[PDB]
Amino acid sequence: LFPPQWICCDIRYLDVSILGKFAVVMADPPWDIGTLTDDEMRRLNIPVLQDDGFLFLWVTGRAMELGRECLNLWGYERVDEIIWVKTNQLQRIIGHWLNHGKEHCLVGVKGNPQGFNQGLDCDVIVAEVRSTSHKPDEIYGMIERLSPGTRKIELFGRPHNVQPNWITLGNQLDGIHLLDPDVVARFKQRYPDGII
Amino acid sequence: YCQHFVDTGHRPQNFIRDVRELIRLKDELIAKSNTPPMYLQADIEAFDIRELTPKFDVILLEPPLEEYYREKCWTWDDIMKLEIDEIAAPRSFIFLWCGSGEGLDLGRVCLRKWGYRRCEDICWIKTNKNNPKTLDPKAVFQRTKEHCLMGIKGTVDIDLIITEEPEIGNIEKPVEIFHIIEHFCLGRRRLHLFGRDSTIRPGWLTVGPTLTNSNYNAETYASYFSAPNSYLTGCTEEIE
Ligand SMILES: CC1(C)CCN(Cc2ccc(N3CC(=O)NC4(CCN(c5cc(NCc6ccccc6)ncn5)CC4)C3)cc2)CC1
Repeated sequence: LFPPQWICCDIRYLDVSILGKFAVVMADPPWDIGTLTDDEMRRLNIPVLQDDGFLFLWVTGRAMELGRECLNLWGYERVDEIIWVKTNQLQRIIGHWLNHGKEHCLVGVKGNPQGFNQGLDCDVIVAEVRSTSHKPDEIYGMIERLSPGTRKIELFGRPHNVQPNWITLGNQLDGIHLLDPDVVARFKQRYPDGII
Repeated sequence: YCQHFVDTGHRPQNFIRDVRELIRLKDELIAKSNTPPMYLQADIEAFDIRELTPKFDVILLEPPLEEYYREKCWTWDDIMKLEIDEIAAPRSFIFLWCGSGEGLDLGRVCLRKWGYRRCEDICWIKTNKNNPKTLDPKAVFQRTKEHCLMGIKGTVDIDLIITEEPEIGNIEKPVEIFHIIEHFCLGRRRLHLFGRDSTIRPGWLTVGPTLTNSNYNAETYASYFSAPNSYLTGCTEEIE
């Protein structure tokens, strides 16, 4: 079901096996740099979400190393790394040793994905800082061009993150909005009373 | 700008613009404090890293990665076996050029193997204004930057360098990295491993296989940091 979908939940406690398989996973975890401890992040059931496809993992500070650990633990190999150069509306550039002009997004591959358009975009995003702590909307166009029309899932999204072809998970979303019939079935089956 | 690059071939970084005038006094203090340039031809695979004394406050390490010639290359296997911890001062800094491939992972392994924690990830973003290639097999995206990892062991500037992409087969890294390093004021024993004739610079000891001349003498070099000059940051006045 192409339109946006989402599930308000605690990603720690949600049985993500009901969601099926995705060509792309994106996550912007609240690293303990409401957060999750390092063990909670290692323990996330990321491996069930894909057989063949890509993981996009925002990191910062010491999560640069921790995110690499999670990414490998979860079964991915890091094959690219996107940086977002943060600018204002005049295209000027806006840990303790250096001021941070950028944010990093790790890119991991699992399995053998086929039919993706690798090489269409480059690994640098230049885009205005919208609100605080928001990631740029360009990442979704980059991800659509790499894997058009496929199912994608975002972990730790917020209401502004919901997009067509995407299922957004986060505890600040308004309720449970699901349209994909296979998903609605397994959801009803695993949660007959509608409470995670 | 991501749509635009897809449309035209202009990397998004082509449209960044513009890429506290006391920085000049600091730069002059750095210049007065700088040791004479010293340099040594040495085959670093075969060279006993240890002859390089005294212990360094800063190490800039620029091994010739195979990916720099996608148009002797050192593998991360070779690099990881360097005895960098043997010549680093107990409080010291490393700046490691990692490229944009496996280096971003293998270079972190090296930093931990030699005893450092990564504290900055300095990113060299390459514009292509003057020419709007062939990807790594594993690549998902087109690679337009290189990473220089900053490590610390023991107890003004941005983390971005923006220049135009060098001509094919030019391996030089932007000289701006030296400005970032020197502006940290981390001490005066500065070593550049795998530098070249073209990177020799005041305040630095350069050691690399392609140097055509040497002037290095360990006793002469150590005399620049003998008392009362052992602990200068490189950013204060000369001791009278
Ligand atoms: C591109 C960047 C610069 C963007 C910013 N990032 C850093 C960053 C900043 C902020 C946030 N977030 C802020 C926000 O408000 N929400 C979340 C965190 C909470 N969250 C949860 C959490 C949860 N379980 C734990 C839990 C639940 C309840 C009580 C305790 C613990 N389960 C479901 N959703 C929903 C989304 C996102 C994420 C990342 C870096 C790169």
